[PDB]
Amino acid sequence: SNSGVRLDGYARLVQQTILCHQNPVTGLLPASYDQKDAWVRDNVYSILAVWGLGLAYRKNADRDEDKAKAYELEQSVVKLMRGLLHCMIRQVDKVESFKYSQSTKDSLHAKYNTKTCATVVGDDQWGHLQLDATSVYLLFLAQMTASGLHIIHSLDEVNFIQNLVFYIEAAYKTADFGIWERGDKTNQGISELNASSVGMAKAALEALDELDLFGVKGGPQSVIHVLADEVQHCQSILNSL
Amino acid sequence: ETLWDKLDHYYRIVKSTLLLYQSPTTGLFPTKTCGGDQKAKIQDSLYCAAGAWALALAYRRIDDDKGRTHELEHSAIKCMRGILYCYMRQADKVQQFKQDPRPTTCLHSVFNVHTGDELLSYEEYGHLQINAVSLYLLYLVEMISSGLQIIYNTDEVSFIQNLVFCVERVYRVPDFGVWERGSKYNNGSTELHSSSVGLAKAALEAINGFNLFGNQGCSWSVIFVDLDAHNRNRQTLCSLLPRESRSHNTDAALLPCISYPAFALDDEVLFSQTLDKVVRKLKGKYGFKRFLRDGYRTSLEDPNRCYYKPAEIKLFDGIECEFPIFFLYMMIDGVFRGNPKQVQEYQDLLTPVLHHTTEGYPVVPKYYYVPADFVEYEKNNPGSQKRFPSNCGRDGKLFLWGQALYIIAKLLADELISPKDIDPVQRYVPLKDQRNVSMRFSNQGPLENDLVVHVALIAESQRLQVFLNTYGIQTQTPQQVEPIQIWPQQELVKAYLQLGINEKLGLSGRPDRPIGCLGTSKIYRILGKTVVCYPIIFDLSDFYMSQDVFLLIDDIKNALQFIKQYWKMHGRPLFLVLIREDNIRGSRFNPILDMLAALKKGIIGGVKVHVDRLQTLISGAVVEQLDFLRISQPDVNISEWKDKPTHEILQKLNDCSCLASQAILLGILLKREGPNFITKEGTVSDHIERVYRRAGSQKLWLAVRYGAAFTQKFSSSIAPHITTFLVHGKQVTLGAFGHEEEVISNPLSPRVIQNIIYYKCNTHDEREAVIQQELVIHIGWIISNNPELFSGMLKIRIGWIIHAMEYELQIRGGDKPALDLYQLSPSEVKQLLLDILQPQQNGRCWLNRRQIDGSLNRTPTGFYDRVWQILERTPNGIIVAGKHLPQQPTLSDMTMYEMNFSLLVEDTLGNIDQPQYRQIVVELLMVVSIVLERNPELEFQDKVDLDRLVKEAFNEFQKDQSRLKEIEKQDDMTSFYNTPPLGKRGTCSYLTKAVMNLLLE
Amino acid sequence: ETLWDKLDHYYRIVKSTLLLYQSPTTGLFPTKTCGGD
Repeated sequence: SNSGVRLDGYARLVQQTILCHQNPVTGLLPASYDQKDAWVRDNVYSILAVWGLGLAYRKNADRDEDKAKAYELEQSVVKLMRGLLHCMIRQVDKVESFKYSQSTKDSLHAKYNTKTCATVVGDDQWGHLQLDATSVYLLFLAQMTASGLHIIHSLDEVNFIQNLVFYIEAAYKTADFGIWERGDKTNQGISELNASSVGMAKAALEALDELDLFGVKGGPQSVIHVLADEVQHCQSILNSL
Repeated sequence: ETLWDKLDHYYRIVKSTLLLYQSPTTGLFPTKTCGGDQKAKIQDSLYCAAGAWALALAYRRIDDDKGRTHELEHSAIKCMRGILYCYMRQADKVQQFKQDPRPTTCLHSVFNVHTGDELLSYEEYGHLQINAVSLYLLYLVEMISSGLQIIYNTDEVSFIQNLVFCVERVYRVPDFGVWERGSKYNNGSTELHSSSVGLAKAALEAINGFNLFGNQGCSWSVIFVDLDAHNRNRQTLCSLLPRESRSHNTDAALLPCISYPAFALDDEVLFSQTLDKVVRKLKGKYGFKRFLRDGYRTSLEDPNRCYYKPAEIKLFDGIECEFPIFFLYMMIDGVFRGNPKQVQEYQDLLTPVLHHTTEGYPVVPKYYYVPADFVEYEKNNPGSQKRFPSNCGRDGKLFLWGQALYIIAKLLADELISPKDIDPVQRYVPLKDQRNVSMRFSNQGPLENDLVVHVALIAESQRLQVFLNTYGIQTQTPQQVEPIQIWPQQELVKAYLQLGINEKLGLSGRPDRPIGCLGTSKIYRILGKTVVCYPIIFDLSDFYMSQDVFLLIDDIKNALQFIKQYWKMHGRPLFLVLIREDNIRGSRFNPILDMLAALKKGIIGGVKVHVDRLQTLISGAVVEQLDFLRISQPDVNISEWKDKPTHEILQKLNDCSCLASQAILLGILLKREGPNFITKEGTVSDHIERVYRRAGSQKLWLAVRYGAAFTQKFSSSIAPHITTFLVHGKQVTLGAFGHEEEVISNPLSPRVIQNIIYYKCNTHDEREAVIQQELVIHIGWIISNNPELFSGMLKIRIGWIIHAMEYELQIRGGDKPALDLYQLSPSEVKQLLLDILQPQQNGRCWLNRRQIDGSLNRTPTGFYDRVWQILERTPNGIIVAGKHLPQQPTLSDMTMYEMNFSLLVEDTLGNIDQPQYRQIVVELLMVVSIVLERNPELEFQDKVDLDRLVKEAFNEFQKDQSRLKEIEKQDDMTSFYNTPPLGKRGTCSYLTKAVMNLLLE
Repeated sequence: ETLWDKLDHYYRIVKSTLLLYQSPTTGLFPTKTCGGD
């Protein structure tokens, strides 16, 4: 059929474009060019194509080959997802420090490394403050786990996600470098609030209201609890600016 | 000695006995081995083929077999091809039987073996037999699963589908039986047999979900089955398991249905009691008799009367023949059950009775007979005399079935094979393995029932869903589930009808029949689109009881219990519920709130229920696939307005607003002019349906009942109720009180019963059709959920029940005029039916209690054995209300527990006009039976006149009142009715005085 | 006593004995339960 030809062509294009640098074991794709780095935002955004392609395969599979193709696409997605999760869960001290007071020194690194998931730069050589990346990450995590992929295995990850929720819940009164990692309009960057981060975080907090991470086979303690006043404050701030 | 010697001995035995008489033209063994008989059976050849396949499987274990297994396998394949070709020769009969099951349209079972054509007419054999087809299907699927190749093209798959559709309806049509005689009287009647239905259940269970081409197959080698038919089959088995037939307390034919060939009874304890009873009652010195009092090919018989004369069967007892073949079956059962002691004892028993040929080959004769010298001496002491071998025991005559079973028994005994090899489809499983089997046991264990069912909440309209959300109720509009689709039940019906069509032969496919809740509980995929359907209880129905919330609540609770108790397929079932906006209708909006709150709580009457979003449930669940389609008060009275002209009735209809007057005017127009007449609004039928729907919306019960009577529409569930009533053992008569009544003793087609009931309705009344429908459905539901409530009643008469309940309502009304029954809602009618059907207590007048009991035709427990034992000790007889019951024919024709004596005694007792008189009679009979059994010294001198006894008892009672209360002689004995049977001076005392006064003289 | 009590006892035993010392960063149990080996 024509649909088979088009799906084969799209799979070939995706394979030749993005999957060739998937970097297994770690699961982190390089952030383009010969930079040897992995920006969280790009890694999160580079999976939507494979995700939609796999969902297109799943409903029309009805055959062993297409079932296997959908399986391998979903497994690649969950590999990349766990690869993102590991780098942050390795750094609980910084999020614990950030939970009290607000400062750039106690913030998560924005550029994680290749194999062994180490640090490449210190705290005084880059702008390590991007709420948008974490918020949009959690939004796609909620969407994927609502779709029906298992991403969360251990219960300690639930506690870490709950802590990260408090990590990002104060975005309506916290100044950040920005999406462009350039501070304000001119250089010599000074932290300043922007509407993009707050708007990104509002939907991220909204998505995890009751969505459990264990699917239909969860338990009494499987749902992330979120408040409501922060969402209204973010909406008011967005409407004002 | 190596295996070669014994295997060569078995080969020479088979060649000299079994394969010697095979017919190369067809491959079917004949019934007689001498005289050139042209008659062939199906069971014998199938058994021989199964034995040959077993021997081939046994010999397969040698890599230097020299092609011996080759010959046996091709012999089995040739037999299968011949039998399939003969079955598929007759095509018109299959199509006829698929629509109208009758002995005329039954598939022929006997045919000439030389050319595969019929040789005898169906008026001398019956030809109706289903156990053969079921056993053939089971053996064929067994051989396919073994690894053999049996089918070639796709047309045979369609033929198998049509055969499965044909045999799905075995649980209603009676069969002639395995022995072809049927009833013990052998008069030409058909009765239900448990063995046939058990074999059918086993075959339908085995055939489900199996690839027919064997190793290779994608989408054109599967078989589709219906779970509803399987459930009805298992219910019929469990109901009829203790007794093989109504006329047979026990039979020897039960063993194959409950042993190796079937392996169907998974209840252990009832298996143990059944085997104990059959062994105790059918054991013989030379083998197992067919059944008690069996005149089958014995000395006294003559070859001039096909049907036995009455009272001859009594003379035929004691000279029953012995069949030693069943020792082999018991040997097989023992060897699978791992009980070697039975193996040794039965082999020792069969050792001396076995015969030898000239070369010493083992011989098993068919039957054993007693010579004419010991016709009477054997009667005095059973088994002292020595019987004589039949003709098939010396030379020139054999019994191929016998040697086939003997050789398979020896093959299982000498350990040359294993039980798994001969049963590749694990028909028999041990008690420790029944944990995760399909269609038999649940994953939670046999003695456990804790199933959790899923429910999905879907609304209809945005207004209804927002209104429910205002109260906290969560429901989803149908427009938000776009990837999913919701379709009614007729879509699946037409889809199933599309399947099973073939052009060369001509096939109609699956008949258009309603699908049960179990079938609709699954999820289907057609053209790659998911389709989910809701139960039939939710769709719009013309009838009136669907507008009562209590009816819907009770019905959905019953459906939940049904899905809980009869679900065994892997995966949780899916249930769909839809709420309609017109249901709330103001004040009746509270009970639905309570029901939905209980549903959200989690438990509904002890049943756990889970609720969540539909897309979440459908995801990660197995979906069934259908790929076949791609390949393919009133102011108008009757009397006053009867003679009015047409224009006057038309204008009165036009200018009137009352519903009853409108309906009666429409009825007059219909009866006088006709349904094709044209009125102000279009056609007469259009106005009838329109006013009927308006009344249904407005809930005028009399108006809706009258309109439904006009529409001549009937419920599609009367047949299951009448079949279950028949299989229980009760009786149901359709008619009106005080008028003619029709009795139904066997299942009938819906057309005949519909015609009879509609003719009776046209004769007598107008709304009794819908009333009888409501009472019969309520009776079915109360007997299905509470069978113990109907203990003591055998003949269920709707007219007597409706009269009794009307009388009870009139009593309750008292000074207030009795409320009309036609205007009653379903809630109060079911409540009052349950009240009148209650066991009843004191406080109320005993005359009313006796009236109610007599109207129900209730009988005391153990009454039938009591009257039989009275008759045994009554030399002359009993006359009741002019009816005579001579002792000689009833004692010489029937027995203790035979049901024919029950029907005859009930027919004798049914002539009593006053049912209270009838219960007085039955109480007197109980009293006389008790007082007679407590003392054997006193015996009757002549026939007893119960009317004499009751009249003198009335006289004594009248004298008692005259002396005590000074009451003059009053006509009628309603005063005697008012007196309770027990107390200071009860009716029992007067009846006992009657007994002694009669005995002393 | 149903299976629930026994299975809950096994669950509490496992939680207090086996899964208590699991390392979430790798999922590998250590060779010593004390001293921070």
